Amino acid sequence: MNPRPIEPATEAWLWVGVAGMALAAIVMLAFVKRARTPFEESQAVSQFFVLLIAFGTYLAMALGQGSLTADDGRQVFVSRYITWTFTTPLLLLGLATTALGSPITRRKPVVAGLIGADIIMILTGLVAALSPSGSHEKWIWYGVSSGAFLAVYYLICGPLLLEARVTGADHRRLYLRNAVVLSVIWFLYPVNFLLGNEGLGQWGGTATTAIYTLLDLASKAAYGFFAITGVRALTDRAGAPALTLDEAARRAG
Amino acid sequence: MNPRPIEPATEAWLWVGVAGMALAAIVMLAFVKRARTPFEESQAVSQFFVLLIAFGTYLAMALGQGSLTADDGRQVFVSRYITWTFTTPLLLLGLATTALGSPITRRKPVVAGLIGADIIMILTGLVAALSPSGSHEKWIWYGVSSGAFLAVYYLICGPLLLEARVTGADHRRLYLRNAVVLSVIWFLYPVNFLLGNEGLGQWGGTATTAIYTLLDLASKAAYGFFAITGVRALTDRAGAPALTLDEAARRAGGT
Amino acid sequence: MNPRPIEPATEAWLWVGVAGMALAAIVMLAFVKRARTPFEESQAVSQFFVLLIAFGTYLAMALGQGSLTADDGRQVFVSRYITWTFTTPLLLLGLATTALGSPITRRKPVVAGLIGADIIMILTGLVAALSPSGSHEKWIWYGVSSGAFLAVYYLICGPLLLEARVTGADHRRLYLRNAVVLSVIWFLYPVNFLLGNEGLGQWGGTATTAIYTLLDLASKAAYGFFAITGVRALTDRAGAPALTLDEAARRA
Ligand SMILES: *C/C=C(C)/C=C/C=C(C)/C=C/C1=C(C)CCCC1(C)C
Ligand SMILES: *C/C=C(C)/C=C/C=C(C)/C=C/C1=C(C)CCCC1(C)C
Ligand SMILES: *C/C=C(C)/C=C/C=C(C)/C=C/C1=C(C)CCCC1(C)C
Ligand SMILES: CCCCCCCC/C=C/CCCCCCCC(=O)O
Ligand SMILES: CCCCCCCC/C=C\CCCCCCCC(=O)O
Ligand SMILES: CCCCCCCC/C=C\CCCCCCCC(=O)O
Ligand SMILES: CCCCCCCC/C=C\CCCCCCCC(=O)O
Ligand SMILES: CCCCCCCC/C=C\CCCCCCCC(=O)O
Ligand SMILES: CCCCCCCC/C=C\CCCCCCCC(=O)O
Ligand SMILES: CCCCCCCC/C=C\CCCCCCCC(=O)O
Ligand SMILES: CCCCCCCC/C=C\CCCCCCCC(=O)O
Ligand SMILES: CCCCCCCC/C=C\CCCCCCCC(=O)O
Ligand SMILES: CCCCCCCC/C=C\CCCCCCCC(=O)O
Ligand SMILES: CCCCCCCC/C=C\CCCCCCCC(=O)O
Ligand SMILES: CCCCCCCC/C=C\CCCCCCCC(=O)O
Ligand SMILES: CCCCCCCC/C=C\CCCCCCCC(=O)O
Ligand SMILES: CCCCCCCC/C=C\CCCCCCCC(=O)O
Ligand SMILES: CCCCCCCC/C=C\CCCCCCCC(=O)O
Ligand SMILES: CCCCCCCC/C=C\CCCCCCCC(=O)O
Ligand SMILES: CCCCCCCC/C=C\CCCCCCCC(=O)O
Ligand SMILES: CCCCCCCC/C=C\CCCCCCCC(=O)O
Ligand SMILES: CCCCCCCC/C=C\CCCCCCCC(=O)O
Ligand SMILES: CCCCCCCC/C=C\CCCCCCCC(=O)O
Ligand SMILES: [Cl-]
Ligand SMILES: [Cl-]
Ligand SMILES: [Cl-]
Repeated sequence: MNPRPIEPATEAWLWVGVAGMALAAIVMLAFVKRARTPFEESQAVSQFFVLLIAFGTYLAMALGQGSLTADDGRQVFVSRYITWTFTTPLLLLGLATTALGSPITRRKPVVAGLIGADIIMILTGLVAALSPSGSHEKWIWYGVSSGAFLAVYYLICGPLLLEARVTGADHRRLYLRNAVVLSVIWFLYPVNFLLGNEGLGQWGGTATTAIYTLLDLASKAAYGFFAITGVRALTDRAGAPALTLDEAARRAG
Repeated sequence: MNPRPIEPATEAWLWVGVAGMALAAIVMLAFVKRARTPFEESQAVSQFFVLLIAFGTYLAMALGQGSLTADDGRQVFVSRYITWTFTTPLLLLGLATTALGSPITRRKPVVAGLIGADIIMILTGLVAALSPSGSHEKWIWYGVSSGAFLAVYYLICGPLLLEARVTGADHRRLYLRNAVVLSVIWFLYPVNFLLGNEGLGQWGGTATTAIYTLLDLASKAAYGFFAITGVRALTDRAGAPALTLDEAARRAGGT
Repeated sequence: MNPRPIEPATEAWLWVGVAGMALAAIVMLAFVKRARTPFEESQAVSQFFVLLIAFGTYLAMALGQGSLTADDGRQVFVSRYITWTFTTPLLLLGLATTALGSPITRRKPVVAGLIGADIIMILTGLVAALSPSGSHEKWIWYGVSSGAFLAVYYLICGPLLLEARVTGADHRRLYLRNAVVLSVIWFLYPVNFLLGNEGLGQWGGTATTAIYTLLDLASKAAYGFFAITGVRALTDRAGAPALTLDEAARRA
């Protein structure tokens, strides 16, 4: 995997993604080390691996090792799609865990369907990104990926929201708070695809890479601390032990 | 991923897989929304993602984006094997939860071993499909894949069947009714590989693709609706609630 | 996937890995059949699939169908990295199952992070192996992979060890027993990477493939029977039933 040449402006935006995800992961690891309940531990570990994998994929892209040449000649950062397949289910799992508790006590096949529809969304998106410009198959997969996105929206706004009301009041508030912010940020992703050089090409590759970088920092770092502070607040309102799970394990032995 | 040329008769068989898997997945999604028990919901979304993933892989193949050329020169539809790795464990998951209930509360290692033996089968079958024609590497991996196939057969007819009767008489009948149909349909897959153009070459790639298409429609759409109506009759027999899972969550969430 | 020829001395070491992983997997399947408790059955089939997948990857490498030509010109056995991504989490699953029991009823995200950090380690190690020799990118991913290794060592020596003490004295004794032997053997893998032909190049591709074979044989076959013997001894001290789980299912 010899490093590939990148435009200076594009590589600069990728290094902003590296430094952003690295710092956010370090702070998010603190929420892991200080988790007090299984719900707080699951949410913390999920968010941390979102940032940690995102740091790796931006390091791969910045080092010129996360892109290849499509058949039409464009440069597609496939590493971004590869890790999106793993980070975006962890984000959605956080929503489903908020709505159904940790460990998941009910409606597990709707959680698996959430992850499944999301993984399909990314994978069919990669195919649309690798399809040649101006081709019908490029937008057939775009509409296929958008249909998976619509089903993720439906599960978040329909079944999973119905179960949030069943779980509890504070779980319903946190879920609605986190599901709304996530849904607004994620909506801009197909907009960048449609207008970036992975689609209609209204703006070039550097702008496309920059917007994806800012969206990734928003959906992972900014939203992650937005969500992990709501988890911590819910765990405070729920009256959690003033003890980490590790400290509770040390005293139980 | 620019579309690669495909023989017209082969492309025609791929589209009948697209139309069949697309209509089957839409109908199966109704079984998901109508689910009333955890067992009914687990079985429903499993079959739905079986049909849904099969739709996309036949779409990819029909669009000329689901195959590559092996080093020996043949055209291999690798997309089929790629999604087979995910749709065939979901089918067997349905058998596992029919024998052990949903959620699976015991014998999880035998379910993971079932899924694992199945993934090894498809993955090693891909290597045999990409190995050269008339080589020994092809039939070693064909032999390895057949070994994992026998492991699947043993787990279905052995420990899982022994566990089905422990769950109950209704779960035993459903399991034995669906496992027999599934096992008869799945046996024809290695026969097609053996005689198709990714094996000995009794028939060409068009006939091979056609047989795989029909076998996929049978094992996924035909068997899927055969199976999922069995799990609905089981819930009806056991007195299932008059409310779906969503409607039950709406009652317990409304005020 | 047409086979690419290998050095006969290298292919010889690969075929001894096929023979070793096959022989261990057949015996380990006998432990699967004899499983008496859900804990004993979880460890058995986990260790079995470790040997089985290792048999297939050495078969793929021995047949000349599991290597790659990196951009810099070297030959990398990517099949080994591909299956490492699956077998190494199963090994740590055994330790995690030893510490928390089967099924895992608590601290599930610490097992997922254990698996997650181990996967990142093998994947970033593969990227390090494919990166050109004598380049900064290779050793950037080597350090990144080494950091994921230290996370694995931290979780094993940290929260999992504390949780093994909570599960019971027999599980804590078995956990420390298998965790120390696993940790010592795994430490030798980055040593072979650093000094082998996918690193500094102290020795060529033949010695690197031979050491990985010996290391895989030791960490999977030798350790696997060392671990599964402690698993059966643990359930033996627990007075485990003389019935297998399948025999219990037939009677019930
Ligand atoms: C951290 C990464 C995140 C939150 C990624 C989000 C990606 C999406 C919501 C996907 C968007 C796409 C479509 C719905 C259509 C095709 C193009 C994609 C993949 C950008
Ligand atoms: C929907 C797809 C299904 C049910 C796939 C079934 C595939 C098999 C049962 C596998 C067959 C193979 C062998 C047992 C040996 C090697 C060739 C294969 C992969 C066709
Ligand atoms: C059966 C296979 C086993 C136990 C593999 C273990 C592999 C490791 C502990 C990984 C070692 C690596 C590093 C820590 C840094 C980069 C090079 C690696 C991948 C060999
Ligand atoms: C270049 C040297 C620095 C290394 C770069 C980053 C290395 C990646 C390290 C892995 C972090 C994994 C932490 C997982 C612990 C989870 C805690 C838990 O689950 O309770
Ligand atoms: C420290 C945590 C690291 C997390 C995992 C790292 C994620 C990136 C991993 C490697 C992605 C490589 C993608 C390259 C695909 C082929 C394109 C090419 O290089 O030619
Ligand atoms: C290449 C396409 C990849 C798609 C990945 C799909 C991920 C799995 C899809 C959904 C599985 C849903 C099955 C429900 C599991 C219920 C668990 C149970 O109770 O048994
Ligand atoms: C050219 C445009 C083609 C349009 C194709 C439409 C794509 C539909 C995508 C699949 C949605 C599947 C997800 C359904 C939710 C699962 C239900 C559940 O888990 O409970
Ligand atoms: C946007 C959500 C609905 C999904 C619809 C899928 C495709 C239509 C959306 C954008 C495509 C833009 C117009 C391009 C059509 C083909 C013209 C071309 O080949 O360049
Ligand atoms: C042109 C591409 C876009 C076309 C619109 C596609 C619409 C598909 C949207 C998803 C439907 C999801 C319904 C799933 C029902 C789940 C049942 C449940 O478990 O509650
Ligand atoms: C949410 C998006 C808001 C609007 C953002 C618009 C961005 C426009 C930026 C400049 C357009 C041209 C981009 C220059 C990149 C050239 C690189 C290339 O073409 O390969
Ligand atoms: C609430 C969600 C917020 C999402 C933030 C990301 C959306 C807006 C992103 C920035 C728009 C402008 C992009 C920068 C263009 C200049 C890049 C360049 O061409 O050099
Ligand atoms: C580091 C770059 C950040 C880019 C913008 C981040 C996008 C916004 C992310 C979420 C922050 C929350 C925004 C406002 C919360 C409103 C609360 C509510 O919805 O009730
Ligand atoms: C089971 C439902 C089946 C649905 C009907 C499927 C119809 C398939 C028909 C042929 C597909 C097109 C074949 C490609 C030929 C293109 C050559 C040309 O147009 O010149
Ligand atoms: C959203 C509804 C449809 C679901 C689609 C998701 C299922 C799988 C999608 C397509 C898989 C494509 C894999 C083919 C890549 C082969 C590589 C190649 O030929 O170059
Ligand atoms: C007909 C040729 C046979 C070749 C034999 C060699 C191939 C072996 C293939 C995989 C064996 C899979 C074993 C899986 C059973 C697991 C046991 C369990 O989970 O309880
Ligand atoms: C205990 C093992 C039971 C299984 C027995 C079947 C194993 C078959 C072994 C492989 C035969 C491969 C033949 C390759 C011939 C190579 C000769 C050459 O060209 O150099
Ligand atoms: C080669 C096989 C092609 C398969 C495609 C045709 C689809 C199969 C049609 C329906 C199968 C229904 C199976 C069980 C019927 C249940 C109806 C009922 O309960 O009354
Ligand atoms: C051509 C591929 C699509 C095939 C569609 C097959 C349609 C099968 C529809 C369901 C018929 C069964 C009615 C629902 C279950 C009733 C049986 C029962 O509850 O006991
Ligand atoms: C160096 C070439 C070796 C050739 C193969 C050697 C085979 C014998 C090796 C040891 C296997 C021991 C298996 C233990 C049998 C357990 C039987 C029991 O008590 O249930
Ligand atoms: C019983 C067997 C179980 C193990 C199955 C897995 C065996 C190994 C799987 C595939 C290894 C493929 C290695 C990559 C091939 C590179 C050749 C190339 O395409 O250039
Ligand atoms: C090349 C990939 C081959 C397939 C990889 C997947 C194989 C996994 C096999 C199953 C081992 C799992 C053992 C069951 C442990 C669960 C019970 C527990 O966690 O306590
Ligand atoms: C290509 C990058 C590969 C990344 C490896 C896989 C990453 C897995 C990371 C950890 C999984 C998230 C842990 C969350 C625990 C949830 C369990 C629960 O429901 O309580
Ligand atoms: C120069 C220093 C290099 C350091 C490399 C990276 C070190 C990583 C070490 C392990 C990090 C583990 C973090 C886990 C947090 C606590 C987990 C818990 O017990 O809940
Ligand atoms: Cl990512
Ligand atoms: Cl499929
Ligand atoms: Cl391995």
